[PDB]
Amino acid sequence: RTYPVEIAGVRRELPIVQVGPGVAVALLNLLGDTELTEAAAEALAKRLPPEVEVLVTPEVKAVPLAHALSRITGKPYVVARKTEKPYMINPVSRQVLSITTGKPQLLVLDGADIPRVRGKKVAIVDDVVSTGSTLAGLRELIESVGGEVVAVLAVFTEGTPRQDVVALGHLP
Amino acid sequence: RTYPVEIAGVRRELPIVQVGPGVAVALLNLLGDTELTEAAAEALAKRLPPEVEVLVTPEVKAVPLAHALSRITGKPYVVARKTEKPYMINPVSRQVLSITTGKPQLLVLDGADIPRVRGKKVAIVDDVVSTGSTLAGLRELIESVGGEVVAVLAVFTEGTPRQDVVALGHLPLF
Amino acid sequence: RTYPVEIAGVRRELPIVQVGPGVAVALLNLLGDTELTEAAAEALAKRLPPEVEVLVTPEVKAVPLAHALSRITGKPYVVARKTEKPYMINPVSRQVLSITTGKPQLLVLDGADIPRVRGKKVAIVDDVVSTGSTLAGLRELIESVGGEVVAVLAVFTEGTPRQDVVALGHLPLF
Amino acid sequence: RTYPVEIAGVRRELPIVQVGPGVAVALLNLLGDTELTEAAAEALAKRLPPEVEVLVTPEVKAVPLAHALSRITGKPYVVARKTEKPYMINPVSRQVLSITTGKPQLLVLDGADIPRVRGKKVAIVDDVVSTGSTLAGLRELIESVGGEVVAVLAVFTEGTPRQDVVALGHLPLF
Amino acid sequence: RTYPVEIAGVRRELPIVQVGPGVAVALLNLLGDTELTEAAAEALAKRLPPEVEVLVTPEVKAVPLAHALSRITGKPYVVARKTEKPYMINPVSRQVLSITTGKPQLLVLDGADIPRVRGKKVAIVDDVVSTGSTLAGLRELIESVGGEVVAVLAVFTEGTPRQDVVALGHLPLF
Amino acid sequence: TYPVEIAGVRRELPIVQVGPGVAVALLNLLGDTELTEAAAEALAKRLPPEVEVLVTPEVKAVPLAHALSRITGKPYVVARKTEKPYMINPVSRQVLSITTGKPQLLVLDGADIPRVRGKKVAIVDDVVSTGSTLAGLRELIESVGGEVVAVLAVFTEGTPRQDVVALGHLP
Repeated sequence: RTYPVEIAGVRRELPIVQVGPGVAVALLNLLGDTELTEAAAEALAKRLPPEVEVLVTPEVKAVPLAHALSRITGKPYVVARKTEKPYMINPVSRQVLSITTGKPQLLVLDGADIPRVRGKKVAIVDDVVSTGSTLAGLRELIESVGGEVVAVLAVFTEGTPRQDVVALGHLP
Repeated sequence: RTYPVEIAGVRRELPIVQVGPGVAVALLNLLGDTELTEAAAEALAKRLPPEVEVLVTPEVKAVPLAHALSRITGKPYVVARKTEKPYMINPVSRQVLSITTGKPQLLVLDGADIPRVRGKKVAIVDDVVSTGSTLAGLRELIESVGGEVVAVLAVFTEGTPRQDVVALGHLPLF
Repeated sequence: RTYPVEIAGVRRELPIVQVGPGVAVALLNLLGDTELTEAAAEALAKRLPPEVEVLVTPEVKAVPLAHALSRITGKPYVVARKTEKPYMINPVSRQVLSITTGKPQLLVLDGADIPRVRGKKVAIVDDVVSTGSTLAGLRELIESVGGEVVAVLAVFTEGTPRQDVVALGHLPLF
Repeated sequence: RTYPVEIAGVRRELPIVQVGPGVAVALLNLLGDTELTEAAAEALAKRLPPEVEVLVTPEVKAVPLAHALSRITGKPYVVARKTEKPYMINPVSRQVLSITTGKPQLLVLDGADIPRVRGKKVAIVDDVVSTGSTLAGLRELIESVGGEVVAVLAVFTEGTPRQDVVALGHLPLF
Repeated sequence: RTYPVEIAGVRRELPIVQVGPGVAVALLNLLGDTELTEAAAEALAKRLPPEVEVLVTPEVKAVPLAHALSRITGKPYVVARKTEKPYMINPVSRQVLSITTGKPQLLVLDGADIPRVRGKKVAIVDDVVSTGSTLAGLRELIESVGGEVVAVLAVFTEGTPRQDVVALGHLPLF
Repeated sequence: TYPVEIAGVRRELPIVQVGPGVAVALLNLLGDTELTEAAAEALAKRLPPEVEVLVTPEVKAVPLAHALSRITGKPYVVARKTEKPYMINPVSRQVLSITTGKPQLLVLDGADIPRVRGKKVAIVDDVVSTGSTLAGLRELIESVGGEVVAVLAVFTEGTPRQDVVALGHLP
């Protein structure tokens, strides 16, 4: 049915979704929930290890997180995408860098974004850091681009990965 | 090379791509850019008709704007997508709405968002209204739901405003 | 996935649930939707003969259409229920009028609403006229009490009446 | 026998019953009574705090009250029920949220309705407030969603103020 | 000792019965007078103001008047009594409402009759409307319950009464 | 409770004991303009032409006898269960009485006595059960000067040893 969560005094009741069949897998949904998104951003900002330089987030529903967390902390963010995007082999998102992921997936940073991360202490930022699957792939992408991953932050964790995170909560 | 725009005292040199025959407009990418997004939203916030009750966009580079517009305006926002998104045919983002487009496109509202937009004075917000071949279909998805588009907002118009708009500048085609 | 419909101006995308193993629907309820209720009621009031003196609905969630139709038109409305609803074996209400249905169900008229029906010309009001498994029974309480049914009004139908229905539109399967 | 009252220029003599054993309670039934209903709605709409954005009621007999109040205030209403309601098992009225309440009851709030309560300042509307455990329960339900209760309305407070309702009259116990 | 009178062109000789010789009550009886009741009711029907929904008479000799008036006019009528009548504190004639009067009497609407009066435009019907206590008694009983008295119909008036009327003539006391 | 039919018109006349017992279903014609009109036109077929005048007792039978009187075109007369306003002063003539097993003690108002004395009479009522009034009334109509050729009604109740070729029956 539905799963209780609250972040910094904002209460919600997430719908349990099936990707893994039957289990208690809460759906997080920042796209269109401004009040959740800032309450997450305020609470995650104060966990942000001091002087960190650049935030990095993969596609879907963390860009309102990263923006709002970017706003609070005066620090840029970068959106890697789950695919190569319109106008990439072009002068507009010029020279995309790609790598795979174990469960077929393909994380990519715009070439225009590599100079904001290279040489920098990177904080990876995601709405949910789940199995630890795309995370390892993401980290090596950044480390092949120049970047030093210092801190990973999220709204929630889910299950038991090989990489540690800074979340408020945890979802089964 | 690199077109110079000024948006609420924000100089950004936006990179130029040719989608038509030779003609070329700069692509706003509001994703990496925390400063432009908040410049634009504060600007656009002043020009929202007070009687607007909810903001709408498509998923891509623009949702930084609708969020920033929602924060300052107090009014919620709703994100249409180019497809039924992963975890949309699942027991969760269920019963999605769908239409098609004359430009190569498709525009979906999630079923779980029809309960805002229903009977509501809607304002479309996008990063750039191009042809706005997307824009036509957005009004037909919104109106589908029971929605009442009373505004159409963007950081930029391009070519000219295809149906009735107010924005923050117009973009040429190099 | 969804079915568009409309009533005098008011268009809605209605989700396609399923009740049983075969068919789907289009789901309609008037409960938290004021505007569709209002637009339903005035439109149906144009199709009310003046000879109807009272309006009978069987449970929620048609009561907002019954409430509104009564107001615009001026004539009373009566809510039949699925059970002996309280406080109805007491000095307040007593002596409910039951009847079978099939579906496995009861249709009850409060004792104090036989006077609102007895001697009178009656219009059944409902949201959707599905089969009418909860309708011919309705008739045979109205008829028992004293009322004589001269009109079925629903927002919607599913095949065509079975028992003749003035309805604002029609709804397929899947 | 029966207890008199008047509500906003409408006179009624309302019957008595065993709610508690001896303590004999006035019965207020806005079902079927459009005039008492609509006279109440108008005189409670003037009392409404303007920053209330949505109305919520437990079951009938307040959906006449609440729809009416949606009409005249021009803002949505939502309807909790005593059970998960058909649409129940095949989820479209999906993922319903429940809370128990210690005078044997579920209050349940349909899943389609949480995008309407969430982030919204809310007012409860009842026909008759007394226990204050159903209402405290409803507060627990609303708050669950992301909602904020900022006001309680009713026709009649009864006994004495537990939670501080903004009523029209007030009832004794007989 | 007799009072001649012409009522809608029917001639009668009313007996003059003792209040006391001087103050001479001339009494009309309709119990058994088919020609007069029909004439009087056909004459008052052309005089019924057309917002009227229901007719209410006090107990006694006035019901052929009310009957004959409901029939040609096409709306119901109610008969208040002077005492508790058989089968009242039961599930039959459930829960009569009361009030006393000055001039020697008590007045009682059967509970099964308040649904036919509640929220309606009532016309009072009597054979002879006279002083005040009995009419004002019936007025307060009507409006207790939720009726609005919008007319007072009668064969005669008498004195020049405490309330205001449409009638076929007027009676002194000699 | 006990559902009925009177030439179309259907009703649920509700339960209350005068019997032990059982559960008796009151008619009151005072409520219902349609039923009365339905039972009066349906009782209007039954009348003999030998009837020239209708007589009742107080209860719920004056709407009936009125409508019946309207369509047949013959008078009706009402007798009263008890005393009425100013019944020893001039307006309301004096009793003829009988004391039944039922707690009852009945009267007529001889204002009407010229309308009966010499004419052929018929009784109408809303229920006939024990027939408490019946012989008494009939003796009052003897006492005056009229012959009772018939005892019409809406409803027979029980199995009245009287000839009440009615419209229907109740337990």
